Amino acid sequence: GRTTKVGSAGRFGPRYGLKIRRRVAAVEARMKQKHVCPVCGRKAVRRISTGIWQCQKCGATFAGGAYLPTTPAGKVAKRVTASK
Amino acid sequence: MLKTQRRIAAELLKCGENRIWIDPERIEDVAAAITREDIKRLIHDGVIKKKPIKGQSRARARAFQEARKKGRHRGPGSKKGKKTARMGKKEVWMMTIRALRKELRKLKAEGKLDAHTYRRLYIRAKGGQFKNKRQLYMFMQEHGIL
Amino acid sequence: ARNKPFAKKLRLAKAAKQNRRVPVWVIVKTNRKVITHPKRRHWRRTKLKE
Amino acid sequence: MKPMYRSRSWRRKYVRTPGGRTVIHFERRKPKVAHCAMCGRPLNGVPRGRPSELRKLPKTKKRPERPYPNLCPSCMRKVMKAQVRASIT
Amino acid sequence: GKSLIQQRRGKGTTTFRAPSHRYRGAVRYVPLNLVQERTLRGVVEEILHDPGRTAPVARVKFEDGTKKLIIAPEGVLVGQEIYIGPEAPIAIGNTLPLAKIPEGTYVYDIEGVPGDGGKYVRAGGTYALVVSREKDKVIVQLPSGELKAFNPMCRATIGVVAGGGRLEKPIVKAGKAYYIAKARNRFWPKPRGVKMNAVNHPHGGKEHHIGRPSTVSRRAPPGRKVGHIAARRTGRR
Amino acid sequence: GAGTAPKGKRNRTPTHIRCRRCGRRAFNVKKGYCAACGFGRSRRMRKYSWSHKWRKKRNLSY
RNA sequence: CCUUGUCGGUUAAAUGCCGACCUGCAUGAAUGGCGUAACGAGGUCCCCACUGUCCCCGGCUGGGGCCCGGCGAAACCUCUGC
RNA sequence: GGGAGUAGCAGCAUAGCCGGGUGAGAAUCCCGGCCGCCGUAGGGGCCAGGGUUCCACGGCAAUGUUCGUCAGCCGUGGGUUAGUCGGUCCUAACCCGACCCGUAACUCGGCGUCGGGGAAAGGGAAACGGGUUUAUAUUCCCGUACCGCGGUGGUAGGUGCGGCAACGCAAGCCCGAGGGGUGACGCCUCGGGGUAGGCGGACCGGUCCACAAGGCCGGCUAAGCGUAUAAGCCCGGGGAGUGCCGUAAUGGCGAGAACCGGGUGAAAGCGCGAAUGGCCUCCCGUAAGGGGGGUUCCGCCGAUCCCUGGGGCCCGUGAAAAGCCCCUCGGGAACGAUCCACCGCGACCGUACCGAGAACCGACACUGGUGCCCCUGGGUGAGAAGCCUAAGGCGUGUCGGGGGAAACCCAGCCGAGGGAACUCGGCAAAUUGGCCCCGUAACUUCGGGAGAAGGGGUGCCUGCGGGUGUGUAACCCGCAGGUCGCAGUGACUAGGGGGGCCCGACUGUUUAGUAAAAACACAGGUCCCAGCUAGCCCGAAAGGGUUUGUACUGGGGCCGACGCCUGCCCAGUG
RNA sequence: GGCAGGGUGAAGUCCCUCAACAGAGGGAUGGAGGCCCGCUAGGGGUGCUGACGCGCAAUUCGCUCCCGUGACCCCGGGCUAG
Ligand SMILES: [Zn+2]
Ligand SMILES: [Zn+2]
Ligand SMILES: [Zn+2]
Repeated sequence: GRTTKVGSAGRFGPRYGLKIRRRVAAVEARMKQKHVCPVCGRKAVRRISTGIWQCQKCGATFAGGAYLPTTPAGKVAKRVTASK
Repeated sequence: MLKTQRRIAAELLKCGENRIWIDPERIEDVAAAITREDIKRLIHDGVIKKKPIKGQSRARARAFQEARKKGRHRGPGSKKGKKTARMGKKEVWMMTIRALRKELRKLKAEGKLDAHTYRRLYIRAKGGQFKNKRQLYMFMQEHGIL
Repeated sequence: ARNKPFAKKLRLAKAAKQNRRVPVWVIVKTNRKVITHPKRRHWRRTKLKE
Repeated sequence: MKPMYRSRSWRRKYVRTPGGRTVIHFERRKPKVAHCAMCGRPLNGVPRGRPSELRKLPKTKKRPERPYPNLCPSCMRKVMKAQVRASIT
Repeated sequence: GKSLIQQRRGKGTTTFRAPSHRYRGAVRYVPLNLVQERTLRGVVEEILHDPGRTAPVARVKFEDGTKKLIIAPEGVLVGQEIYIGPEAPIAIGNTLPLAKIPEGTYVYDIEGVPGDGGKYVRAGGTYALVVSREKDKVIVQLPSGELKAFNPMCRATIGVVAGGGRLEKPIVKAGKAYYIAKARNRFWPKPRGVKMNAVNHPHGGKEHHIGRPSTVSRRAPPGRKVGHIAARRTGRR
Repeated sequence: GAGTAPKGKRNRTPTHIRCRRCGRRAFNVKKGYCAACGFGRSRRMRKYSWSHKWRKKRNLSY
């Protein structure tokens, strides 16, 4: 909001160093944005627990990644087994 | 030894042991009393009494509150806490915004506001523009809402 | 209120009764020989084995 | 205060007495409301209480008369409709 | 001398034992002697966090009524139907024998010998790839890179394990590591052997240095295997 | 330190209570056996040749 | 090690502190090397203020020490004692 | 025996005086008054532990750091009353036995299963108020209640209805089998409604004051039974986007908003319980006892107590089972309750007292420890701070008396002129200090540094104004004028600051009893073994730990946040 | 089972004015942290090299100093044995 460079890692203040603060901030920013649902198409999906994602509108609950709903290997497996 | 008498009298009179009074001219009659019945008789006859509670007055504090209401005792050398600790941060905002919203509904019910203008004013208030109803009304007047 | 077991209670009762001085007629009958015995116990000095 | 009442499962309450004592009374806590088996939404027409409280009620004051009283009405209607449509052939 | 931590762990004490009463039960498939040639159908009714697993688990209800836990694949939905058996389609979440799984498919939870319930490729974000089929063996590429042969009647499930990317984010604080270790009763915090006394470690002594090569033979006795055990090489590259 | 003050922590549950078989206060209440006679562990009595206590009880030489 | 090395700054006066020089008795790269904001009942040098720290010691307050009544031990002890 | 009629009976809570009494005997025991100490504990309640220390009468050889007529001491007799309180049920981590395996053997080591145990603060049927005893009471008595089992007699029902619906109803009995719910759960933060407690005014009845007004005391109502709204969820109608509705905040809507109506649903309040019951008070010979009175209204603050809903964080996900309510099936009988009224029965153990500067542990009537484990009125004030004070408790943190109290010591106050000349070293002491306004350097991982530094102001009285609010209710925020003092955060409370260098990144830990650190740990970096009947490990074996685990994993070493970097050598040892 | 009171103000959510190729500027909400002050309670033990040192005490007392929502403090039931 009112910070130039730090984001969610402004809770740290001075401590723990550049690399670590930057990485935490980036991971958390990409995680806390509302994602597209695979059942209804609306942007209403949030993380419940590590690996578990839920839509607020339709109530759809699915398993995914730790900090994002999808993974690269997951997309590849989907593509391949859609072929066969 | 009058400990027995004193303890029984306290339990009967629903008080403390140090608030019981025994007549110094009748200690021998009181020593002759070994039953709750006899202690009750002495209490009925006035040889053992309950002393009244003194009580702590509050008249000086009354006078202070009077003067503080009419404007004394509230200057800079009389304060010890931060202004935030004395007023509040969130409570002020709440009472402000609740007042504004109540007033806006009352107007829209009286008929003076249409829904579109009501909505835009609700949003301005939520955003923090006024800080009181006099400012709200000054804005409505400056504009053409009255 | 203080929650004792019954058997512990009975043992404490025996320890309580045990604790008194020699009777006077025993001293007389014995001609001042038996005048004290080995189990005078006071609750602040010597503790029992619960 | 006894240790059994230093335990925060007893919901203490202060009460003034006809003799002017102002004593503390202790009670156990109330269980929460019944929830639907499918959706986990709360149910209607089902009273809250401990077992002794529920045993001082008749049968028809404990649940609604309609069928499947363990389900919310939407889910109940789903079930009845599916039964119907499977009872066609 | 005195004992090492690795020797005290073998005794089986509370300081070292896993707290598995805290966990959800073990994860196994269904026995062959009850899924011989039936191709059972089930519905997913819950997805759960498991404290001893590193992967999320799913609760499947089968037709008879039996409920069971499975390791969840990336993408599986509550209310979805899965199939276990030989005539099950090739779809993320279904369990088939290796002889019925094409080449190029991504696979997890592979048995070592048929009927053993699942042994291989279980962690969050892992996957195996089917390489070759024959009539006597199926060759698979495991996440360590290694090629391994299985019996073609061994069962595996199709897809990727859920819970990947876990290590993309720093732990940051000592307290977070405290909680992460306490969850599975791992030895934490860890001491250094060079700052122990000589009675305690083969390293060890007041000048805080290893005074002999840290590479140790595969045939050394217990109490002496510390450092680099039977190392083929050491260093940067 | 290690002396007078830690002696105050002696109002917990006792290690040993009275024993049902032999009458001594030697029954370990967390483990469930007696440190003198073996009750709770042994159908037979605990008796060692290096010990003097049973000989004293029977007024025996060592 | 010679060592209070030499030059400069800080003082009326510097076996100290800081900065430079390099014959490094016997520095040096994960037995890590060089830096580093924030942090420290860590070690160390200086400036402002302050003071009985000192020049130079003085007067007051309570409790002991001293006399009176009562309870009443110990360490130590060859004999003695310019 | 000498030391010696000596030290100690001070320091952290310096407490007694006057009058009367008892008694052989009174600084030290009793009554009254004055003066004092504690007062988010030295007060109230109660575990473990102790075990009669509890009560009354009688005593003073010993104990009590003095005395003692006193006592937790001595003697003589007494005292603990339960269908509803706790234990007797359930499981947790864990333990044991049998079978089985091993051991030369065992009272030793294991073991899946079967069974049995395992919580006096976890889960878990049912009682409240008042009186009575020298000493027990939710246990005795009085009043008014509830639970379980078993009967008797009637009824609802079997064989009945109202609502579009959400739903509302007395809405059949016995035995068995499934299913659902509840039990049943973490940390942080916020709103709404209530209560205990407190405060202000009026009235009554009393009391303290030359008067005087004014101050102070009392002004009460349990379980149980009956009675309904709030949030939230829901049902009907209705039919929306250059948008409309709402919150402290996040939010909501053709996957059906606004708006009309409704249903279910807490803590509470109200009525009955219930009155010469409890409290206050007013007259008479005072033993029994006697007699008559009052028991009323508004308003404010309110929790750390109770209920109810929202939001946020986890590479971390925060018990289980008994028991209890509901539904559907299967098998039986023709009857018959989860409704009303009545009647009987309800075994065993604990229950006294302390709960700590004297009832526990420390050899003691020990400034330690166990337990600060649960709770606490008024004023100033941000405050459970410190200071004063009510209630309650104490004058026993158990020796006193003299003294214009010699030196000297312990703990404190002031000090002219100088201002670190003292000393290894500014050790110790001093200085600053609360709130409001102004203003704020280098350097920086851009978050900080920072309350940087530095400067002004602050009392009382008289009047004006603002915010929320229905309010001359209550809380909070500004202005002007007059006036006193050496001094207005006037006591209490309450930072001294700045600039260089070395080490360690930081919060954290350490040698109980001479070392708190530059030593340890830490996030992070990098190397090694291992595809599971593995790798590493315990053991005499049987068996076992990592493992309810499977390379984003498990084990083994070294460096130690972050930034810039990490050169050459495989002859030697491995 | 527990931790008075106060401060600072991270993400998230926005409002207004002037403009819109780009942007510029002013106001709020919200309540994170191994954050800050704090003899709240509790926990610890830096210095005086203070009192005591046949002690109140076989490791205590006082003044001063440190932590105080956390890798925190404490309790009942269990486990590891030379
Ligand atoms: Zn969706
Ligand atoms: Zn439902
Ligand atoms: Zn025995």
